[PDB]
Amino acid sequence: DLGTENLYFQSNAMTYLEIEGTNHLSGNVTISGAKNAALPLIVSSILAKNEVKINNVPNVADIKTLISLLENLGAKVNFQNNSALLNTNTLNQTIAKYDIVRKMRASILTLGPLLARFGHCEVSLPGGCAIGQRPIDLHLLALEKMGANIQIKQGYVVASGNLKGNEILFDKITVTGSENIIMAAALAKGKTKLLNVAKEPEVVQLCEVLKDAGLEIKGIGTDELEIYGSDGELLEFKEFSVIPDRIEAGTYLCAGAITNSKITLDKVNATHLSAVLAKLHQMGFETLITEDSITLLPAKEIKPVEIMTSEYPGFPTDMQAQFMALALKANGTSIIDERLFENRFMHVSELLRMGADIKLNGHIATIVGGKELNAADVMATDLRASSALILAALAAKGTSKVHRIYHLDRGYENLEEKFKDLGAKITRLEE
Amino acid sequence: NAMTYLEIEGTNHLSGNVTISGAKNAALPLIVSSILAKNEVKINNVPNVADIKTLISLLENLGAKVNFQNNSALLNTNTLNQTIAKYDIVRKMRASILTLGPLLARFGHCEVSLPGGCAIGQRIDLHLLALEKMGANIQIKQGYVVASGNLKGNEILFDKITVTGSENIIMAAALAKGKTKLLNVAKEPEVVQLCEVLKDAGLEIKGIGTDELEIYGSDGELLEFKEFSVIPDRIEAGTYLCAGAITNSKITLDKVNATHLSAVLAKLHQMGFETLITEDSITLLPAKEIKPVEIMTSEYPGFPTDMQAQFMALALKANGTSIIDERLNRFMHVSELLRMGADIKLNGHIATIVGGKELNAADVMATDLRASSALILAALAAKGTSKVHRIYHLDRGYENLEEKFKDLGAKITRLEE
Ligand SMILES: [Cl-]
Repeated sequence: DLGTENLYFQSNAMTYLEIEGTNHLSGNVTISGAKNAALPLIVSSILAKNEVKINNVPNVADIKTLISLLENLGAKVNFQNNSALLNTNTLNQTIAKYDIVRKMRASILTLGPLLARFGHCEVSLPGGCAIGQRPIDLHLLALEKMGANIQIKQGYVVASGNLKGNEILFDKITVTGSENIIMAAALAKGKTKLLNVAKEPEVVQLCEVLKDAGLEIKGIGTDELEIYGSDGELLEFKEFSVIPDRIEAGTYLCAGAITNSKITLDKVNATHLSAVLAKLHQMGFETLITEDSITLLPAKEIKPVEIMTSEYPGFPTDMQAQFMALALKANGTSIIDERLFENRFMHVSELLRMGADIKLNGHIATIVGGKELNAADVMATDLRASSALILAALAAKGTSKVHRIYHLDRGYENLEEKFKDLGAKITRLEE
Repeated sequence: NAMTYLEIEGTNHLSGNVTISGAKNAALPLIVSSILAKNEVKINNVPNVADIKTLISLLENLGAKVNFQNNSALLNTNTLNQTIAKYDIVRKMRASILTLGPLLARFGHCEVSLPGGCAIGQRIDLHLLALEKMGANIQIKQGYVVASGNLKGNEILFDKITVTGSENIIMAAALAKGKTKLLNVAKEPEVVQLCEVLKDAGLEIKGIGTDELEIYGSDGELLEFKEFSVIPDRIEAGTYLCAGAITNSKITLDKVNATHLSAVLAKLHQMGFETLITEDSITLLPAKEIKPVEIMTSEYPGFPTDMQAQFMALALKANGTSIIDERLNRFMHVSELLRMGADIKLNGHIATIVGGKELNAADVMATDLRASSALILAALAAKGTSKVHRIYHLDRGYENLEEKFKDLGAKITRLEE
């Protein structure tokens, strides 16, 4: 999911965003291709005997890193105008100790395809693996069910053996684990049956592409897949476009709502935002869909909302912060119920400095909307929190300053240009 | 000194007493807290496990004079010198980040290795943001944290309930300049003991046991510690209770605090097992029929996620359908129970157990401590002789685990793999 280290804290070379508030918005914003779909779709070219064409690919750091890793392993690549060309005919793995760190982070997606196609694969134990403990993120248990022999012998995890189909149960709903095992099953011998499979549109596209490429797969879109493996034979890929970034789209919608403004989104799929559109409706905003486009209409009054995060197709945790920001304008008390898994409320402290009335009680945030928000100097954290602070700034009185935008820039390309075209008064300055 | 495994015969019935050890998760922060003591600190009822020894040895490497025998430790950090703590025994230790707070606060800077911990993908760490709010300058070069600056009191909000974050910031606030206010603080008994010890040692602290603490920092002045015993290990206790329940047997636990297991005792009651408390001891009585249970994990004092697996194992003997609702892995033990004939179905984050079916013995691979506990329990109730491999997480969590089950009557034996 993430392609580099904790460079967030390195604030010697850095920039920040200055945003003036209380400006009505207007116009159109084109939604980019989903970063989380593109990553597994690029890793999937490991399964293609021919040239793979992929369109609507966001030009972000993680995409570039992945492409460069495949080049280092022999793949012939090209990437321009959000379109990539992949050919893994010459792909070969390198000696366990070559591109060490790059291969360790990408192993959550590449481990499966590489072990399946090439019969073996080595990944380095991260720092923090006490004698014995194997990485639980890799789905090592899953691959063992498919006949893989796994061992820890020189500071690395060494997987080997020919993969065969089997019934595999996911201990928890995992987007990357699903994608990693879907690609392993694709080349294994015989039929694989996956249970408790993530239903996210990103997983669905992966399956659709493989199906379109000749693989027998049933249950697409459900939590239970049946895959008839090609028994080592690579597939004939066909050109396709990466799906629109539903989170990015959700965030532009909240920008239109929090400023209580008419705006329109292009190159967007409403079917992937069901839960989000329903909540915007619960808050008084009418939605209007015309295939690849969505238009948001202002509300008479912004009404409070109750949100509980869950796995797709429920309300996405990746939109929780943007809705907390919008709930600040609602005429009444809102409630947001989150999962105690990876902070998730990093944006709260910074909103308090903008005069927000927010109280945390364990995993549940109570928002008392109505107060006028005041501008402030805020420190952004993850992508999620970063989106929320920009939204709050657009509705607050005065000029705000959003610092530490490292996670935001690695998540979205031309972010200023899009807000600028919608009429927002945003400018980047040197820290 | 190679890998070993456990061979367990499906027991018909247990009986006797089991003494509960001191909580490893309390002991770790309490040992790190001697960094805040100007004199000798005495700590009793300390479990003899790998993480305890490693931590003691880390403090020795930094200058502290130490000793550890018969579950009792002596700590004196009068000679604690440098705050450079970047070794590999420390890198692998998950609880080592607990030292960052005390060392930065007392000495003005420190270097510690990022724990990580087998995960490929990592977090922004919540400890680091918290210390920045207290004026600290943080930087990451290589896989180490370089912290510096003088700490000052401030109002700090925890983005999520975190046991170690709380402990780490409670110790930092203790020596910082001025008043600190902590919000959304974990209420676990482990955090509570830390606060009690510091209060007893002369620190002005209010709200102990609640989710909101108020700390008046001693502005660099160290505290006078008083001798104490680490609290009993509530998870270990919960696990011996499930052993007694899954074998539907009368057993008793000693050196245990029932107040720290209220949610767990309530569920055992919901399943037909009578509980009987007498001072520091609990006695479990068999049920006429084991009844199904509905469990939802939550923050203390609710049902602990650290007992969820042991209850899934017990639900296999219940006459009916049970439900366990978890936080999004936490169900790594499910696959191995299926090979013992269990009827368990996962639907996202909710497991449905259809108890009643007879469990059969099997050759299983344990994973984390949680899963490891569950497999031993299932083995005791299954028919035949099971074999539980990969017990490295179990041995680092409990000492003389065989000896305790043996004394309760279980047929368990350790063999070389
Ligand atoms: Cl108090």
